[PDB]
Amino acid sequence: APAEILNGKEISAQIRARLKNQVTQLKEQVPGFTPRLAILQVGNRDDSNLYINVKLKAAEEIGIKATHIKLPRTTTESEVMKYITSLNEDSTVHGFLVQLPLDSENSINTEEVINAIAPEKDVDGLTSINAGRLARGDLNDCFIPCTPKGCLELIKETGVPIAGRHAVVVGRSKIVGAPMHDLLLWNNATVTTCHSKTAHLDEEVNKGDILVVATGQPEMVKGEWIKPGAIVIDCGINYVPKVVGDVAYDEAKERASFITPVPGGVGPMTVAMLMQSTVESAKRFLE
Amino acid sequence: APAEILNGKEISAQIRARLKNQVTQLKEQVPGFTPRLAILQVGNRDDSNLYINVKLKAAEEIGIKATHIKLPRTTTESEVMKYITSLNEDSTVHGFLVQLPLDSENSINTEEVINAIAPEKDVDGLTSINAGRLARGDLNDCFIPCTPKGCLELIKETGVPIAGRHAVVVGRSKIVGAPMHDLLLWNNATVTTCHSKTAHLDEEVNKGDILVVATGQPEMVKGEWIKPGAIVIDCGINYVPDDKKPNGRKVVGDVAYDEAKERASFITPVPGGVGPMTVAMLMQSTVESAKRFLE
Ligand SMILES: NC(=O)c1ccc[n+]([C@@H]2O[C@H](COP(=O)([O-])OP(=O)(O)OC[C@H]3O[C@@H](n4cnc5c(N)ncnc54)[C@H](OP(=O)(O)O)[C@@H]3O)[C@@H](O)[C@H]2O)c1
Ligand SMILES: NC(=O)c1ccc[n+]([C@@H]2O[C@H](COP(=O)([O-])OP(=O)(O)OC[C@H]3O[C@@H](n4cnc5c(N)ncnc54)[C@H](OP(=O)(O)O)[C@@H]3O)[C@@H](O)[C@H]2O)c1
Ligand SMILES: Nc1nc2c(c(=O)[nH]1)N1C(=O)N(c3ccc(C(=O)N[C@@H](CCC(=O)O)C(=O)O)cc3)C[C@H]1CN2
Repeated sequence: APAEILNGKEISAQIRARLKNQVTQLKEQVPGFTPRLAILQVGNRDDSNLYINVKLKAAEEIGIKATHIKLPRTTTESEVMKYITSLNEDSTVHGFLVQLPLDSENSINTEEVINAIAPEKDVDGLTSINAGRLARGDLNDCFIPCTPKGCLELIKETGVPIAGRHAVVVGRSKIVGAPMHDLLLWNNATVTTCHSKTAHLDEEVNKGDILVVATGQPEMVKGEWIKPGAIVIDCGINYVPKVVGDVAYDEAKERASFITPVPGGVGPMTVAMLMQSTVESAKRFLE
Repeated sequence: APAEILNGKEISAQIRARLKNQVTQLKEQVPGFTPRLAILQVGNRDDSNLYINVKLKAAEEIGIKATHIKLPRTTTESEVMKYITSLNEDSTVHGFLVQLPLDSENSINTEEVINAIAPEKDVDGLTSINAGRLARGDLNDCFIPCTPKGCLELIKETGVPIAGRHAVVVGRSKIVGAPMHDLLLWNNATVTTCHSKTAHLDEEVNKGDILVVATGQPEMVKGEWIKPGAIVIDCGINYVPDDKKPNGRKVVGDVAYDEAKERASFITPVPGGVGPMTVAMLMQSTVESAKRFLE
């Protein structure tokens, strides 16, 4: 009766080992060349501090040079833009991202900041240029946001093809839900996107051969709602009376065929995909 | 109940009259100000010439200043790009579009040309930057491609709110299907997108309280498939020969209209439905661009 456990910790480790071998070979082929990632943080949130360290540690194990720039809570939009512009022009820097959410005492427009990022270095894939390419089916030449990229990879580890399947995405955020739809749609699923104004959410979820939940409501998607045999991808990271997903795992694992645990599921794959995007940016720059 | 007929010909006429009144008032409020559209053509295709005249005539009736720049077939990519760049920088020009397809004797990359358009003037809404803004929820100020804009307007003329309805889009094209999803999603429908690899397309369509079909397969979506009470938006323009018609051809939609009209509550006929909304929507987008510039 248990669903097969998609082990994001093992799978991300396989990916990071592969990338390390890729990165080793670029240094042997072009000695002294170093792929380089930069992460720009605003404020000092404890969760952002933790997530940034995980990105930095994965990078340094692969042989990527990872720079961390922490700006204080007093920072303004103009200052943030000056750094974006400097990283744009610093040719030693192949990929960079702005960690979200921004922790400033001033108003800052997240979209204007992200959209100043040079699209060739937009490893998080959150620029409108990259979003627009993904949303319209032009996957040849954009970055894809790291969380949905990781989710797509996890779905593929099942061996079950996506084409013609009815997939359901619960959530439509810029970072996960909306690009998750687009990735599923352009891999030929029939995709239903749900959100907070969706009526009869249970009956929608029950149609999902593929289910990707990204809502930030702890365990809200019950196991009864899960289609028997579904692939369940749980993007949730919620702290409770302990970390739980957006899916009620214990009840969902009896119904699903493949499921992502929390932690050890989507989380470590998000970082592996960031590193993959960083190495692609470094490879394209060598031309 | 036979379905209420959404008359695109009347509704587009109401919109064009209203925009004219809007445009008159902006000139009286801010004297000297002239909303301005530019259309850039390459070559001399007969269909493009016809479509451009219709756009220009609608614009001049509204009081929009409409510039037509027709470049010869000998034109190169570099020349086309130089014009795009000049219209980008010409501050008197609020909206512009490149009419497609381009008719040149030289190779020209249509995607690179379109994507050089400044996103703030992209009234046809096809740039990647504008598509991305629409796709991720920035409907306050992005441009919307004219066909799905027209579809959204027609849905609203019913008075039936969109929020929490299950909507179905059959088709995912850059021109119609994909931007149609985004409009529906950001008006709080739960949206299911279908395409050529969708299995059991009939049973998907049957879940649609709102249905927007844009496939180019004549009458493929049968009336049986339609959910009782649905709003049916038919984007199809498919020609079938017919000697009983003045010009020897009939137009049918992507929906089997006669069988679908018994099941739906509101439906768009073909012709006279989505089609005549097209140009009015370009003009509406042009005035939005002019209004934002006035600030
Ligand atoms: N593992 C990773 O790498 C990773 C990355 C990013 C985020 N996350 C985690 O994933 C979760 C969500 O992330 P996010 O960035 O996508 O969040 P977000 O921006 O807060 O958006 C959450 C989405 O869930 C929808 N939602 C909320 N309540 C709902 C309900 N009752 N029924 C249906 N849908 C509902 C919202 O709809 P509306 O748009 O209508 O508000 C929204 O689209 C959080 O736990 C977050 O920590 C994980
Ligand atoms: N009145 C106007 O001004 C106006 C403007 C633009 C378009 N239109 C009309 O709208 C229609 C569609 O145009 P378009 O530009 O979207 O066409 P398109 O670019 O050819 O795309 C057609 C879409 O329909 C899908 N499709 C095709 N056969 C299907 C099937 N058997 N089952 C399900 N989906 C199927 C295709 O699937 P795949 O994604 O799998 O290829 C694709 O997504 C045409 O009749 C066109 O003339 C009207
Ligand atoms: N622009 C931007 N902002 C952002 C992200 C982003 O991509 N781009 N995000 C991440 O990196 N996040 C994340 C989440 C989890 C982890 C992570 O490694 N835990 C694992 C631990 C895995 C294990 O080793 O067992 C987990 O949740 O299970 C590592 C980064 C969250 C989100 C927050 N904000």
